[PDB]
This record gives sequence, C-alpha cells and structure tokens, in this order.
Amino acid sequence: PHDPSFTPTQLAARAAYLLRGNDLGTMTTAAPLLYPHMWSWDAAFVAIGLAPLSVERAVVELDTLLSAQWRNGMIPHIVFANGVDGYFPGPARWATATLADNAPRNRLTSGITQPPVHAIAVQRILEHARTRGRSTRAVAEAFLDRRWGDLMRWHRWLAECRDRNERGRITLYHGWESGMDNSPRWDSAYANVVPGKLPEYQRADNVIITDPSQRPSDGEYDRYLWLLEEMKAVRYDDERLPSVMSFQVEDVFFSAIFSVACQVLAEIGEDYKRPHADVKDLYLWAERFRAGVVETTDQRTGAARDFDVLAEKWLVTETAAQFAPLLCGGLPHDRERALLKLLEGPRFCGHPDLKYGLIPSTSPVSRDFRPREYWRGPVWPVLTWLFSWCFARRGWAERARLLRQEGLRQASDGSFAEYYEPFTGEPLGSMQQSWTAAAVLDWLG
Amino acid sequence: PHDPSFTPTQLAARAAYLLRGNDLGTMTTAAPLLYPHMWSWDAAFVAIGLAPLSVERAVVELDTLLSAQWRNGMIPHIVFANGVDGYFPGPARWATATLADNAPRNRLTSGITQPPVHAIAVQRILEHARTRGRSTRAVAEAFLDRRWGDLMRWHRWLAECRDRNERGRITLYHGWESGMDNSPRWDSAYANVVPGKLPEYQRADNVIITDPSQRPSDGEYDRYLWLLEEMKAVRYDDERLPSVMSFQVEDVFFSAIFSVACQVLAEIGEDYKRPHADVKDLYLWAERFRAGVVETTDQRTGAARDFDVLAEKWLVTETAAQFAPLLCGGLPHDRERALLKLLEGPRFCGHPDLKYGLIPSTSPVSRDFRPREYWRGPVWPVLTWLFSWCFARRGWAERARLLRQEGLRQASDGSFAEYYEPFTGEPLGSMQQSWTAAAVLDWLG
Amino acid sequence: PHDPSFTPTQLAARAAYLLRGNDLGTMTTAAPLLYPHMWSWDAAFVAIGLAPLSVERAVVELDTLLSAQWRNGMIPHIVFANGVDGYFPGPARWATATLADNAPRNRLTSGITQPPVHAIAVQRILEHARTRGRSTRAVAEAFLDRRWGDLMRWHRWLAECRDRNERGRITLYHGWESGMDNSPRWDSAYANVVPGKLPEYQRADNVIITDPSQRPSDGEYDRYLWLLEEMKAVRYDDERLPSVMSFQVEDVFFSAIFSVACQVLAEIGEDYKRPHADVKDLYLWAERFRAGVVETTDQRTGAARDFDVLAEKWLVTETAAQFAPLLCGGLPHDRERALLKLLEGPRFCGHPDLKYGLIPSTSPVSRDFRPREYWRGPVWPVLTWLFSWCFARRGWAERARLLRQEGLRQASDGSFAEYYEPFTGEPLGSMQQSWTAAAVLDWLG
Amino acid sequence: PHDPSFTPTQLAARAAYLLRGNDLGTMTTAAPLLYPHMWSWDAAFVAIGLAPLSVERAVVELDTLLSAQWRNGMIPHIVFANGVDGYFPGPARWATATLADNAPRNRLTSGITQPPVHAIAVQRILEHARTRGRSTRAVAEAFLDRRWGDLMRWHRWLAECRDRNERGRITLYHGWESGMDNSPRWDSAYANVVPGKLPEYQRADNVIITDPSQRPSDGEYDRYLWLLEEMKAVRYDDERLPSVMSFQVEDVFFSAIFSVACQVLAEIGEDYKRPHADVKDLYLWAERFRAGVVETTDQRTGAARDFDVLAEKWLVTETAAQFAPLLCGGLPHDRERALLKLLEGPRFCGHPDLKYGLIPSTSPVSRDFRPREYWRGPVWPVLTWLFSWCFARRGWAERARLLRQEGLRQASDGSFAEYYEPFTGEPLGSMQQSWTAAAVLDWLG
Repeated sequence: PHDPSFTPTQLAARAAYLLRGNDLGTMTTAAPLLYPHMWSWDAAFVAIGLAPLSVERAVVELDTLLSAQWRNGMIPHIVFANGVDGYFPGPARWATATLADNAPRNRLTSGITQPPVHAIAVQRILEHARTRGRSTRAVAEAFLDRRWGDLMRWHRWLAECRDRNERGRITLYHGWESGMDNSPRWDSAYANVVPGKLPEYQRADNVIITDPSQRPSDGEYDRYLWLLEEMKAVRYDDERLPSVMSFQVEDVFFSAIFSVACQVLAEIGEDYKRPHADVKDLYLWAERFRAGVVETTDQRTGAARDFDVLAEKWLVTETAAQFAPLLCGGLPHDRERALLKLLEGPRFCGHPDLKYGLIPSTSPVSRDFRPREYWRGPVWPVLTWLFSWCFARRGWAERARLLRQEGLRQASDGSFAEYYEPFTGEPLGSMQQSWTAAAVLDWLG
Repeated sequence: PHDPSFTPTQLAARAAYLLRGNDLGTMTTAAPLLYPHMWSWDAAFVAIGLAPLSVERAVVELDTLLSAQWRNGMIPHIVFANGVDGYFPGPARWATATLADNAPRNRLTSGITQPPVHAIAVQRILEHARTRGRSTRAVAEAFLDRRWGDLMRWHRWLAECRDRNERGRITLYHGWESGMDNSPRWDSAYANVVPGKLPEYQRADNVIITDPSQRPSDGEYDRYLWLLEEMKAVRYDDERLPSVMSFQVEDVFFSAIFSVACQVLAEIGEDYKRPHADVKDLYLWAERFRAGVVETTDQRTGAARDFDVLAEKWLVTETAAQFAPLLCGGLPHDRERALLKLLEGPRFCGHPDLKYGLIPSTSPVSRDFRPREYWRGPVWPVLTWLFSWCFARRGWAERARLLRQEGLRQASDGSFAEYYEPFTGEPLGSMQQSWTAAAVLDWLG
Repeated sequence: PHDPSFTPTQLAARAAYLLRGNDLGTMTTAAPLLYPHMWSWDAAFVAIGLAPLSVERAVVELDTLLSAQWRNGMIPHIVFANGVDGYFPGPARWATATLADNAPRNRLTSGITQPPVHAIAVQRILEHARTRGRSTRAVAEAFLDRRWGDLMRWHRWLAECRDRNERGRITLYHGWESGMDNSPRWDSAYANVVPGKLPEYQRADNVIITDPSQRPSDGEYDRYLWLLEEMKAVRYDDERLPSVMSFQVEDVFFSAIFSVACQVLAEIGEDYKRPHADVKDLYLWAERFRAGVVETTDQRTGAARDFDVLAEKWLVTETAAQFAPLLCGGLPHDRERALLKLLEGPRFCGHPDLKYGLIPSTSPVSRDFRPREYWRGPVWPVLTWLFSWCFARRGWAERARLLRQEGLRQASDGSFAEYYEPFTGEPLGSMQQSWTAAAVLDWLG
Repeated sequence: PHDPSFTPTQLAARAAYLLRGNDLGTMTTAAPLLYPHMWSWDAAFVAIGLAPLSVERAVVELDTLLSAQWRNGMIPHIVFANGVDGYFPGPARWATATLADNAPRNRLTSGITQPPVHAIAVQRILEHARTRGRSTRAVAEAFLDRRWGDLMRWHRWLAECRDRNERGRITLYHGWESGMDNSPRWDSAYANVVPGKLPEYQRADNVIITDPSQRPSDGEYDRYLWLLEEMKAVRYDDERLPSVMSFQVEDVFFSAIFSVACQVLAEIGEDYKRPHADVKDLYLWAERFRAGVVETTDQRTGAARDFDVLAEKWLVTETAAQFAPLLCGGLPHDRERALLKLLEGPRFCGHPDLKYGLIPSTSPVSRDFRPREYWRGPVWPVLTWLFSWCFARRGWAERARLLRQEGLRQASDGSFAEYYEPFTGEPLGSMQQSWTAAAVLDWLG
C-alpha cells in the first residue's frame, strides 16, 4: 500500500530464499529463466552471497566452477547445466565439446572467459569462516588446499595468454568477456566486425525479456554470434586467436579487476602459507596491471580508456568502466581527486534526475545513453557492490557506506532486478537475479 | 569465536535458506532427514514462515495439505512424499491406502489427525497479503474461495466426530494426535494399552537421532505401533474407534487450539463474506470448546487437565498443556491471574536454572521431568511461538514480547533445533527443523 | 540528499537527545518555546519516553506533576515553570494562586484539568523496571508507595466531581480540558459562548507559530479566555461551576481514556497488593465509563458522540474521537466491526490522498476538515501512539503494528513535529514536541 | 533478568541521553563527577558523538575548546568549567591564569597539551553535514572559515615546538599529555623524576573512584604534581621547558595520531579550497611524523617504541601503543604483517581469557599487566573506536568491523564505562564516560 518496501530482515530473508531457489544442486543459475546455467563471474558473486548462509555451500559453488576450468587454465564464462535448454547460444552452438582440445571432459562450457572476481569471493568466504569456529575454518582451508593451484593457473592464464606483450592489460576476443555485452565501450570495435556466412539462429533471450528496449538488437547478436564462428574455425586455440579474430580489445575494467584480484589472492597466499613463488608472481601481476590501467588514463580527469588492438586506437566513451583506476589504485593524488569528482558530479552519481545516488552504467549526459538498454545506461546492483567493496578496500569508508546505503534503498522493493532504470527506479532485465540477491546478502549478512 | 550468535538479518536469511532447502516442490518436509515428509501442524507453521517470503508459495503449502484431506474432513497428520523412505511408520505400515475408505486417492497419508492450527496460518497469510498489494491479495482471496469449504469440513469433522457427546473437548485415539508424542500427560493412559501380537518392526527415528536420551523408548513405540493395529483392524472407520481403541483421551491443549482456530476462522469468514451459517457454526464451536477447556481447570491454579475417557479420570500432570486456558480465554479473572502466576513462577518460566525465560514442556520440578527427552522437559520453539502469538491476541503485549525476545535469543545460534535443553541451551532433536525456522521468520518477517 | 530520513538508531538517539534537551531539571517542557512548561498529559507521555532511558527520571516526572495536584484531587493541565514567560494565558491570567483555594501552595498551576493517561505511563514505567533488575524495580515500587493514594484521589475526583450524575462520562468546562482545543467537536457548544467584558490580552502562541493556518483564530481565543473569566468569578469552586459555565460538554474520548486508565490502574493494584477497596472502586469505574462511552454510539456504525450538557444535545462530528469505544471496549460485536470499518475506510485511514496510513484528527471528507489547522485535520503522532497501544491491548496485534510502522515512517524525518499535514506530510505546529519524541522512544525503546 | 543488555536502538538512545546530560551549555564534561570539565581529546570524541545528533552543537563543542587555545597555538588538555570544584589539580594548582603569558584571558585552562585527534572530529562532522543538506553544510563550512587558522596554528605548534629537532616525533613533558597517565610506557622515565619540596595536596580522583586498584597510586601522583611545579617555575615558557623538566619523552602513539590528523586535515583543506601553503605544510607533517613513527619500530615485529629523551633510551614496553604504526601507515609490508600478527595473537586480542576480541591497554602476558589499574591492562572503548576508525581508513574493512562489533557487544550493558576489566568485562573507572557514549553513537549513528 503506502510503502512497498521490505525491512532489512524481510529483505535478507527473501534474498536467501531467492538464492536457494536458483540452486540446481551444486550450481546456482544466474537467474531463473533468462540465464538458466552457471555464469563465471555471477558464480563468484553467488559464492559471496552464500558465505553468510553456508560456508560449505559457497565452497561447493566455486568447486563446481573450477571443475569446469580448461586445461590451459581458462575459466569459461558459462558452465551449462545438463539437459537444460532455453539459453542461446547453448552447448551445440559453441561446440567446445567437439572442437576445443582444452575444454573439460566432464562439463559442457562456453569457449570464452569473464572477469576474475573469483579471488574476492574467496576472501569473503575466508572472512566469514573465521567468524564461525574451527570446523568451518577447516572447510574453507581445505578448499584452499584443493584449489589454490587452480586459482593460480587461472590468474597465470590471464597474465600469460591474454597479456602476451606484457602490457598490463587483458585482451578480450569477445564483448561478452567484459561482462558488459552491449556497452558503448565496444561499439566502434564491433563496427569492424563483418559477418560472413552466419549459420541461421533464433534468439532465446528476447523470448524471455520481450521488451526490445531492454536487450541488445538483432544486429548486435549477429556480431556476437559471428565471433563464435571465428573461434570455432580455429578450434578455440589460444595461439591462433590473434591472427583470426575480428574483435580484439584491451579491457581496462577487467584489467583493474585483475590487479585487485591478484593482490587479494596474494594476501590470501601469505596468510595461509601458500608457495612463496606464487605469492611473488601474484604481486608482480597486481603491480603490472595496476600500471597498465594507469597508462590508459585521461590526463585531466583520470578516466581510464579501453584500447582497440586492431584499430590501434584508444576507445573514449562515458561508461562506468572509466572508473577502473579507483578499483585498483595507482593514479597520482591530483588525478584521482579529479576522477572521484567526475564520479560524484553531474555526469554520473550526482546527475540531478537520478532516483538513487548510484553509478549508471553509461553517463546520462552521453549521447550513447539509453535509460532501459542493458549496459547503455541502467544502474546495476552488481556494480554498486563491486565499487562499494573496492572503495572500502581503498580506505574510503564513507564513500563505500553511501553506495551501500543507496544500493539497499534501491533493492528494498524485493524485485532483485538485474538492473534498474536510473530515473524512475523501474526494475529491468530479469527479476530474481542471483548476483543482485548476493549483493544484498553481503551488505546485510 | 567470542560470540557464536547471528545478527537478526543473518538469522532471518539462514531461516529462509533452511525453509527453501526443505521444499520438495509443493510440500516442505518438517525436517531434512528425521521427518522427510509433510506433517499437518508443521505445515501450518511452514505456511506461516513462508508468508513473508512468498504468499503464493505459502498458499501452495496449505493447498498441498488440504488435497490430502480425507473424505469425511479429517486432515491426516502425515502426507507422505512419493518414493521417500527413512521414516517409520511409513505408508506400508499405515495401509490407509488399502484399508481406509475415506483416505484420498491421490495422496499417501497417515490414519490419525493433529491439532487445528491451520486457521492461524491462514490469518497470517491474509495479513501479509494485505500489506503486499492487489495482486497478492487476489492470490490469498482466491485461496479462500478454493478452500473455505475444506477448512469448514475440517473444523466440522473435529466438532462432530471427535466431540460426539458435545463436551467441548477433542478426543484423541493416539498420543501422536496431540503433537506431544511422549508427554507425561499420556503415561497413565498408555499404561492401559496392552499390545497383542504386534507385527515385527524396526525403528527409523533413533537411527537418525542416535542419543537414546532424546527420543521415546522402545516400550513406548510398541504402544504407539499397537494402536495402529487397532485402527487398521476396523479400517479406520470413525464409528468403530470408540468400541475398539485402547487409548481414548480428551486433549485440553488441542481443544484450546481448536477454540482459538474456530474464532480466527470465524473472523476471516466475516471479513471475506463467507456464508453466515458457517461463521455462526464457527462461533458456536469457539464458545463450546472454550467452555470445555475451562471445565477441566483446577480450582486453585486454573491449570487445565486432560481426561482419560476409558479410565474416566482427570489426568493431572505438570506440562505446558496446563496453560491451555491462557490460549483460548474463559477463566474467571482471579483464576487466570493464578494461572499466569504458575506460568511465570519457579515451576515454569521463572525456574532459577533456566538458560532462557521460556516455557519448558514439562516442569523442571515435576518428577516426570527429563531435560533431554522430547516432550518430557525440553523447551520447544514451536510452543514459544504459539504462546507468544496467542498472548498477543489476548492483549498481553508485553508478555508476548518477552516470550518472542527470549525465543529469538535462544534461536540466535542458527541451529534451528527441534527443541532445546532447558538448562544448558544445547540444541536437541533434529537440527534444521522447519517450524523452528518459521517461528523465527514470523518473529522477524 | 536522495533520502533525508533517519535510521532507527539515529532516530532513537535524536529523540532521546531532544527529550533531555527539554528537561528543566525535574520537569520537561512540552515543546522548547511554544509550550515552555509542563502540561499534564504531555507529562504522562514524557514519562513513557523516559522509561527506556531512565526509570528514576521517568518517576521524577510524574512526581513533579503530582506535587502540583489540587487538594481535591484534580491534576491541573499546566504546571508552570518558575520565572518562565512566553505562554499565554500564563499564571497571572489564571490567578489560581490567589483565587483557587484548592490549588497547591508550592506550584503555579492552571485551573482546569486534562485527560487521565497517567496510569498508562505508570504501567510502561513498571514494565521497563521489571526488565531492569532489583534496584530499578525498587525505584518503581517506591514510587507506587509514595503516589498510589494521589493517583486514587485523581481518579476519584474525575469519577465523583466530573461525573456528578453517575452517567459514566466526564464533563468538561473548557475545550482545553479535552486536549483537542479547536476540535470541530466543540464548535456548536462554543457558538453559544458569548463573551461579555473580556480583559485585554495579547496572544503568544501565534508569535511562535506565525502561520495563521496552523493555530486557532482570534475569535476562538476570545471564547477560550472568556471561560477563564467565568471560572475565576467563582474561585474555581467545583460546586459552583455547573451553574455559571457557558461551556459544559461530556467528552466521550476523555471518558474512554478514563475507563482504560481505571482498568490499567486496577491491574497494577492487584499486582502490587494495593488496598482491595481501591482496586474494587477502580474496576467499578472502568466498567461505568466503558458503558457510558458505549451509550453514546450510533447503533449502526458504533461511532461515539460527545454530548452538550447545556443544549442537552448529542454532538455529531467526524473526528478521531468517534473511535473512543475502540480504546475501552464494550461495544456489541457487530457495532465494533462497523466502527473498525469506518476507521480503516475512505473517511479516515483509507482516504486515498493520505501520505501515511494514519488517523487524521478530522475526517478529510468532513465539511469541517482543514489540513493544517491544529485539531481540524492534521495527523497527530500522540494519537497514533495512543491508538496503537490501546489497539495492542485489545489484542489487535496487526492493527497496532501497522499504526506503529506508519507512525515511525512519518517520524523518520527527525522533526518530531507536533502534527503533520495529512496529504503532504509537512511537519506542522511546533518542532521538537516532547510527546512526539516519546512516542518514537516507546515504539523503539 | 536473563539478558541485561540493551538493543541497538535502546543503546543509541541512552548514549545520546547521557551526552546531553553531561552538557553544561557550550561544553560537555568528560564524566559527570570524576572529570567535571572539558578535556581536550574527550572534546574531540564528544564532537564526534554529537555529529549524528546535532551538527550545530558538535560545532559548538570544538568552538569552545578552540576558544581556550593558547596564544602560541597549544590546545591545553583541560578547559575548566567556571565555578566547578571536585577535580584536582584544579585551576588554583596550575596557576596558568597568572603564570602563563600564553594562556587565554577568557578561559581557565591547564598548562599542558593532549593528542591532536581534533581533525578526525572535523572530518566526522563534515561527513554528517554533507548527508543533511544545504543548511547544515553551511554550518560546518562556516566553522571551517572561523577555525581553519586555529587548527593550523594547533598543528604548527606541535610540529614546531614539540618537535624542535625535526625528528618526526612529538615530545611530551608530562605523562598526562599522552592520555595514558599511568601507562607502563612511562614507568622508567618517571622513576628518574625525583620530587623536591612538593606543596601539600589532597587527591579528589580517589574520593570518587574509591577502589584503589582502579587509579594511580599516591607515589605516582607525587610525581605528576612535581612536574607541575617544574613547569610553573618557568611560567610554562616553551623555550625553557627542555632545560628544567625532569620528564621528557617522545610519544610514538601521539606522533602517529598527529600524522593521521595532518593527512586528514590536508584532505579537508583540498576539499574546501584552503590556502595551498597550509595543505602543503600539512602533507609535509603527515609524512614527517609517519616516518618518525616508523623509525622507532622493531625491524622484525614492527612494534613502535617510545623514546626517553633524557636517558637517550628507547622505551620497550608491551602496551597498545606498540601498534601506533598501524594507525598512520608507512611500515614495510613484511613488518606490518608481523605487527598485525602481534595485535591479533595471544599477547593481545587473541589472548584466550579475554571476554571480548578487543585490544587491552597492556598485554595480559606483560609483567606490568594489572587487569583493573587504569592504563595498565583494562580495555578502553575510546581506543577501540580509534583503532577501528583508523583501521577502516587503511582499507582493513573486516578488521575494523570486528573491533566495532566487539566494542558494541561490550558497551551493550549501557554502563558507558571509562574502561572494562579485560577478562570479566566488569565496568571500571567512571560510569557515564562521555567518550564511551560517543564511540557508541558513532558506531550506530
């Protein structure tokens, strides 16, 4: 009636209820119907949301993801649930099971990767487990014994195979690998993608989300799906992608995440007496990718740019990815103040028409802005959580607190929406999105 | 470490996580392994715990229970999950599917009943739904349209077939129907139960709860199972039970619950324009069973007595059932003050060695008291919730608040135990008990 | 910013801060400037607000008020702070210090009374005290020893001298005695108050509240001050008032409060072994005023009417006072259901334009409704509190909870306003009103 | 009863109640009786406690303290309340009003200083103000205009006159200047303080705190009062003190606080466009005292040592002061990990007998440990607050949260004790200590 919002305990309960309801047994779908499988960075956030509920189950979630890790160390961005249809492109379209020599034998996966937030989830599990007593600590420590080597191979694959020239930035061969499918970041790179004979297909996502304004266009999907054909043609061989892919970009937000994840994992390695050589490698990558992020930055505002490897051009756009350097640190004092000022001012969090004091995925004042259209504008709870947690790690306690507070206010409708209209607060995308519930559980758990 | 307790939001989240994890699809088990099926009054409490999470799902829970209602209106106390073993006595032992003309054709059920808390659950669903907007109200109202007639037949079966002499008290033919299997209330009646040739059997409950001190003895189970043979021999025919059952008691706590449920359902019937004749019948039963409860009461303390129909003897014991008249009202002012004084004084809630200010199932100062032994002493969260809610309905706001507060303190370990040791607070019985989580969700939802 | 509301902990802190700030030492002013003295029922609510902060200091507040009790038992509605100006009519205008033979020697007081909510304060103090342990229980019990007789003398003067005919309704000689100075309730009785030669005066209330739309008019104050002259002329003699006063009305809301207070004080007397004859009188008065209230109600809707004793005429108006019978009980079942339907429906809490689900002081559909004008429309937090507490005492747990939740939502701005605009929620009247903070403290304390 | 703790809302309310109760008008006493005046760093913490209640009043508190600032910039550690006795040494014993040419004309003050936590208060005021809207931001910004110069003069006197050699550590001439009067830190410097003819005196502190185990000894007060005589003899002349004082120590904890304060005030200056030269000085001092602190640490464990300037000797003791470098930063990575391991291990927060996971003022395994004796062992809520806030500023979000959670658990008794027994949790020292309430208000405000 007069106020449709939930109290903190009611909201925490519905968040946990949601998360258990998306559990298939050993994996959690990223949403009920739109994403009926395990997505890689979603699964790290699900593990974070599970840690206040069951350390054992949170560990299971990462165990399931890491059991799908490729032989060369890549964590694919989708681990498909057996027998489940309703997401396209599904296992048959990817054909990694028949074409990818490195794909796991016991799991169906996609053929591309996604950002390495996984060490952050590991840290949250360890922190929860240390508050829960000896037996729970044992569970978390046993997971480190089992999986430390796999997490290293994951970070090592990114540093060695997606940063071949040691530039300190991660090359993507698909926009899906950024986690921001249709970001304006990738428009000029996608304009150079020219599909050949693209095998017929039928989208599934817009059968579930029928409002065309909330999802990418058919033309975008044509390009998404053609890049799959380019990878398939070389059997997903790492060595051949630089020669054949029509899409090759350095992703500065992915890179900043990687810098933070390496430092987090390095600290975990020290605390739990992992091999010194590993910790040394992790610190080395943390510093290399921090520097690689800073090298992209605008000299006036500190804003980070992506880089189009094929066009050899800095990609200048007005999305939340510009704030990559706030995540990993490294800007000189004066430029970081400039970047925080851009973040808080009227092009982003301080825009006068915003319902909440939150970061829109694209600036409302950019010509690229579309208030409903996926990564072209809407406010994403997963980004609110990531910025808030990284800001607290920088020591910006009040800044982190304000993002968390506004994020809880936006989530208090209980829709657990994928993303929200920046001006009206209308829930968009899939309802009951697992990583939105997990953001809420962490903020309250 | 220094404090093992959960915060209110953490506790609400783990409670909801638990409840969803016990959901088989359309029914919720009463516990993970000890009770791997739907129990009747457990299911009313599960519906209460689900109402803050999903009005639709709470309604489903009662729909599933009412679809197992017998043709004469009895709600059996177990609706068995198809294919599930591990509880004894299971469907084969009861044989209601082959012997009971009134048993439903599409469900496997037990052959006995359990207390009618169901209207209370309906009230909580309606109250939640009225705070959630038109579409949710529609869901709750549609359930009333579908099931009002079935709830009436349920109350009518109790009033007509378990109160044949219109004494205002409910006759039980099995201690399991009281929900307090091994209460000292039933010891002298069970002493008159003499098993004949009892078919061989093997207990399942104490394979799961192996500590013999927490469950009934083998001798008790021999008597529990023999009464099944007496019912089976007459094909569970209502008309023949008075002639053949070795166990026939009037249960004053069940009766007080029934008086309250009739009044609650009558009020619901008025609010939602149900047939006047039904509402009139409900008020008539509410008054008859209130009076029947008061007639049992001790002239000095107000304590309610059960009645052994076969022995024609008042059953005088010191259990929490003595406080039946506080639930339904009706004592003269002076005797209700006496009864509250007994409740709060040193034989019950004010006993000096109690960890919490809560009602033990048997008085610690009774010779019958056993601190670990099921209904012989332990503190039960389900009873804390029922007394607290009934006390608030009497207008005793502070008394209800204090019970709720102590109950949340006891539950804050997150074990969601079936019952608790009264002195040490050790969790006993099954962990992850659904109606304990539901008590917590209601108190916080 | 985006959300200027306070959290529960911030709101509780600021409420306590305010209350201590209005403390002159042994008395708390009702507001900092508009009401710079102790008012009688404000003092009862202040004591309720202090009980979670300090039982000792809550007890002092009632001790101070009763030290001003008149020799015949009347508690005057204002106890003036020594040396403080700024409220008119002040002590020189009342002249009780020289005219009133019953007024106390050691305090400057007014010459009229106010509603007897004091017993409710005493109950809240006792409930807090019993949760604080032995030393604090001693404080509250010693207060009962010191002041039980004065509280009896208070209730007895009401029953004997303001209900001379034993009608079970309290007679008032001034609208100020109802606490609802300019309620539409009193308009037709005030229209027959014809002031003669009224000594010159200058208002102070509208120097502090300058917006004329929020206070009574000059013409209304002329009548308020004239009744003062009629009282002074007979030296405030109880025996003379019914022959000279141009204003004589039976106040059904005051009467309902009195019935509740007697029942509450009777129960306290039974708990703490007070004289039997006092408890017996108290129960007798509770019943007599319960019936007197019921006698006034519309036999269809249950709405309570005031009565103009001089016109010998029932006063039919649409204010919150119509709901008096919900406070004290006693209506036939059908009549009370109809009155609840009036409360919850579109003439009161269900009005579609209300910002909160709260009771407006006057029905928005009434010809008399003024959304800003004191008791002619605004929502009063003190009434929300009283209705919610009385509702919980009737056993209407959800109705009480709903009012409390909306009241806290309304108070969450931290203005602690005297009253609020019903449609926009604008804080009106005085800011920093002591009984608004006390309502918040109790709902959260 | 069973649980005598307060809820968060009750605790926040009582904390605010206490703080307003210790307000004399423009200053708040540090305790009601033991410290019946304004102390300098207590006033900083009081301002922090007031910021959620009233930015205007928080600003008044710092205005009052700075109105007592000495002409050379020193903030004295006591500003005496006019006409109040009961603390010794009082203003007649200090005689700054006649001896001290730099002492203010309008205030009676002490003649020594205390740690510069004031900038942190200013930051908390500003953060609260920016969440309250335009009018409240104006108040806080107008305070910065009025008082920026006085805060600069404060930091500059510390840097120029208590660090004459530019060593990056603050020199003290009295143990009272450290805030840790009887810390084992100062025992070996005090052993070389040989009082000559000391004028007769009578302690007041141990009339109010009568238990001798909780306060310093007579022999210790003889030395505290003797240093007073040495100061008075040179009329508190900065230029003369290093030639006469029998007590001269570099205080590494005070020094760390100073480095943090300079960095915090530098950032404030950048945000509010203060003179560039001031911000530059402030950053220079932050760095210089950061390094001065690091210079003192054990190269293996990181523990910070004080320095006795007269003995020319590092002071090695096991108190909470060893953790100074965690506040300001600057340690090499390995050294800081070792110091954190010392903090969390069995010599401090990990000691197995501690009731709470909190930092004891002296290590329980130290020969010097006394569990009741002021700074020789007890747990101090003001230190918990300072460590938790500085930890959060380092980006150690979980470490800060853990301290805050345990601090609130400890404070939940509502005693607001000065300090607590580390093993049993007994409240010790003064009850109703203003900076203990302020820590609670901030952690919940």
